[PDB]
Amino acid sequence: ELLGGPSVFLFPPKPKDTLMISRTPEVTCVVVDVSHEDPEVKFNWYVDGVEVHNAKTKPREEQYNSTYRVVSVLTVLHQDWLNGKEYKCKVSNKALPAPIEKTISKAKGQPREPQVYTLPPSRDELTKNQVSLTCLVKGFYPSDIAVEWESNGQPENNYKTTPPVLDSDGSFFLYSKLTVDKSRWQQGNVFSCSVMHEALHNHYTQKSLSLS
Amino acid sequence: PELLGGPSVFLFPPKPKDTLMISRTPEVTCVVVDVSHEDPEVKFNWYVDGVEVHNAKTKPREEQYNSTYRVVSVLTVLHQDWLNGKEYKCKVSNKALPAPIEKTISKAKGQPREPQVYTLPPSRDELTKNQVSLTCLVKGFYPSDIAVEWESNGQPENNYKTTPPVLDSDGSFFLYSKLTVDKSRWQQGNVFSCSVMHEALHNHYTQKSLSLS
Amino acid sequence: LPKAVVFLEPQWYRVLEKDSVTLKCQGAYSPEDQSTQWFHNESLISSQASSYFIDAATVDDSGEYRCQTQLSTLSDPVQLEVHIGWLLLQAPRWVFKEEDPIHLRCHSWKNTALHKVTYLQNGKGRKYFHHNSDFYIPKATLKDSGSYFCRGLFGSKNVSSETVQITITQG
Ligand SMILES: *[C@@H]1O[C@H](CO[C@@H]2O[C@@H](C)[C@@H](O)[C@@H](O)[C@@H]2O)[C@@H](O[C@@H]2O[C@H](CO)[C@@H](O[C@@H]3O[C@H](CO[C@H]4O[C@H](CO)[C@@H](O)[C@H](O)[C@@H]4O[C@@H]4O[C@H](CO)[C@@H](O)[C@H](O)[C@H]4NC(C)=O)[C@@H](O)[C@H](O[C@H]4O[C@H](CO)[C@@H](O)[C@H](O)[C@@H]4O[C@@H]4O[C@H](CO)[C@@H](O)[C@H](O)[C@H]4NC(C)=O)[C@@H]3O)[C@H](O)[C@H]2NC(C)=O)[C@H](O)[C@H]1NC(C)=O
Ligand SMILES: *[C@@H]1O[C@H](CO[C@@H]2O[C@@H](C)[C@@H](O)[C@@H](O)[C@@H]2O)[C@@H](O[C@@H]2O[C@H](CO)[C@@H](O[C@@H]3O[C@H](CO[C@H]4O[C@H](CO)[C@@H](O)[C@H](O)[C@@H]4O[C@@H]4O[C@H](CO)[C@@H](O)[C@H](O)[C@H]4NC(C)=O)[C@@H](O)[C@H](O[C@H]4O[C@H](CO)[C@@H](O)[C@H](O)[C@@H]4O[C@@H]4O[C@H](CO)[C@@H](O)[C@H](O)[C@H]4NC(C)=O)[C@@H]3O)[C@H](O)[C@H]2NC(C)=O)[C@H](O)[C@H]1NC(C)=O
Ligand SMILES: *[C@@H]1O[C@H](CO)[C@@H](O)[C@H](O)[C@H]1NC(C)=O
Ligand SMILES: *[C@@H]1O[C@H](CO)[C@@H](O)[C@H](O)[C@H]1NC(C)=O
Repeated sequence: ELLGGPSVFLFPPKPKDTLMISRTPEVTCVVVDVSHEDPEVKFNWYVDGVEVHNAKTKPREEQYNSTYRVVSVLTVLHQDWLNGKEYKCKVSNKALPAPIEKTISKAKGQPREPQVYTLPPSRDELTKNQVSLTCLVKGFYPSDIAVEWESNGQPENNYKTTPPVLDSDGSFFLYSKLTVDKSRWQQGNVFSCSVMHEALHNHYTQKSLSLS
Repeated sequence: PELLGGPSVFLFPPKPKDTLMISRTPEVTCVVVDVSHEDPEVKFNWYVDGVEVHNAKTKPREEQYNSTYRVVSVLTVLHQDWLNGKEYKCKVSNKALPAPIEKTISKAKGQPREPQVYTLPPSRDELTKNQVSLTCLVKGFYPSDIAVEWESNGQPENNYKTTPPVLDSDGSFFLYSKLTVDKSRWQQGNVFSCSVMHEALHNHYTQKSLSLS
Repeated sequence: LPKAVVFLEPQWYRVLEKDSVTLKCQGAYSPEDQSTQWFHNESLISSQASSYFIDAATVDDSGEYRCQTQLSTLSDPVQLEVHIGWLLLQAPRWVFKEEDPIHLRCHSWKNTALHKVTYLQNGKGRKYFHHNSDFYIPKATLKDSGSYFCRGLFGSKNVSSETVQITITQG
């Protein structure tokens, strides 16, 4: 266990940032419960035992509850993260006996490509004035995934996705439900389910769905 | 295990199925963790909407791996009591606490909403695989207590998984359930059935079938 | 004849259950006898010793204490407030004027080690300590009045004290 002193939280990069080369994934180290008395806080970033630099470390901000909060951000290499390099933050301070260290890394395990299926609304649903378009994403690993819906360029917004669910074979699956007006579905609009995942060719696949 | 702050208490609702069927017994359960071995007496007081009740049953203390204890008290409830919104209160007394710990639980409040349930056949492109996915969409329900099972020709189809309830944009919930079957069984002409249990369904139960058509 | 006086060791009239407390008198005794008479809600104790000891304070030990010796009159009562809880703001003085010092203490049940301790005025964090320490304003000011409380960690449990009011006078 532990006593008082500052606390540290290590946050991974967002999954979408690790898949798109145009984006920049970041690892983030937050230090809280930093007293006004000794307010010097030092960060040391290790990528598999490798002291790194070029970590944009931000000036301290005074919190409401009277403490100080200090965050350091380390831009990360897509391939390095995706290959399973472990990242590590060490923080040192006068109020600390020993410096604190945390480590994160991509979930271990053999990646597995997801299958994407579009399911049209059921017959009995076609009666209400809103209908439900389903997107089944199954058989993928790890659980880090992004799912979106699209129509004629503009992204669709009245959609909800379930969290990943552990399937029986050790893989995950999820569902995405897009609610549209019945007219739009009957008029013949084409809606699309885009999925981003590291086990996908080009980290991206798109499945379309329209009134047959 | 220094256990400076003494025990912790957690209150757990009955399982949805237990409160939807008269032949099942629903139960509220109060679990006390981090009970020191030195001062281990734990007294349970149970209140039903602010009235003391003594028909509860206390399990014997169990030793955990972290060398703490675990005491459990289970109170069987009446179906109508839980469904009608009665509040349930656990009071825990311990020597390592300055005052007893109090936790209350009850069914979520708000007008129940009946679920619409829809059976969705396998996607065309999934039919090239050796296993297929029957989907069951249960939307527009409140509160989130719900049960879903799958069944074919009487016997219960088990190879399935159900997602946790998810909050919709209108304040209701929806979930999905997926049943994996071998393509042959689907291609024969067998019928499969999503069964749903919810308080706002007529007779607490609805059944929707799905087959090659 | 002089009026005896009760004194509190230590000097906190607000204590928590299981806290130890010691009352002693300030009155001279006769040559014939050095006996003391202690009262407690005009109930009369039993021991005649010069100091009254409360090993494990219970809530039933709150109330008015007074004492009397052979060559003194009945003491004025002193109040003891035994509270229940995890934390209790204690002070050496509760009455404050402009430029007085404000000494506040966050006392914990059975002196249990307290960590990440925060002293709050008017619902906002005002001073933070990694380890349980006293709060001390050098010289008060009219803006230092408000409701005060203290919170922190009692070994993973996050606990709070009851709030007290604190007004600054004169000026
Ligand atoms: C003084 O105030 C500050 C800040 O106050 C802030 O503002 C005021 C106005 C109030 O609203 C405050 O409530 C508010 O937060 C206090 O600082 C907080 O300190 C606590 C710890 O005491 C931290 O709690 C942790 O939070 C993380 C999740 O943190 C994300 O989510 C929060 C909302 O959920 C959000 O507020 C945070 O900003 C943060 O958001 C993320 O930020 C990153 C980078 O910025 C970003 O990339 C993300 O996208 C973003 N996510 C969002 C926005 O959703 C939580 O995971 C922690 O729980 C772990 O640790 C617990 C032990 O403390 C343990 O009990 C849990 O079970 C859990 O356990 C860990 O789990 C991981 C993963 O499963 C596992 O690897 C570990 O092994 C395991 N065990 C560990 C780690 O021991 C924890 O809840 C707050 O984040 C922090 N807030 C801020 C803003 O810094 C400060 O405490 C106050 N001081 C005093 C004395 O009161
Ligand atoms: C010593 O060991 C014991 C036992 O440890 C066990 O054995 C070892 C070997 C390890 O494997 C351990 O992992 C293992 O647990 C420790 O006891 C544990 O203590 C923790 C707290 O530190 C408790 O966590 C709570 O868990 C509940 C949910 O717990 C259910 O689900 C668990 C799995 O998810 C399951 O393991 C539990 O048994 C329990 O299972 C349920 O059991 C009931 C009755 O048996 C049954 O009817 C249910 O069907 C069953 N459900 C299942 C199986 O799914 C969790 O809800 C708690 O979270 C709330 O409180 C947290 C505060 O700690 C807070 O951080 C959370 O955000 C959350 O807050 C709540 O949020 C909701 C909304 O989401 C809100 O409505 C509430 O108001 C809000 N606040 C509340 C509730 O206060 C919490 O995480 C473990 O349950 C407990 N384990 C067991 C087995 O009892 C002990 O900690 C160890 N001691 C030390 C010093 O380390
Ligand atoms: C003394 O009086 C207080 C206040 O009325 C009460 O709380 C306490 O129980 C009393 N104690 C005795 C011994 O009478
Ligand atoms: C304890 O919880 C309070 C709210 O209950 C929260 O504001 C705070 O950050 C925690 N306090 C400490 C001192 O850890």
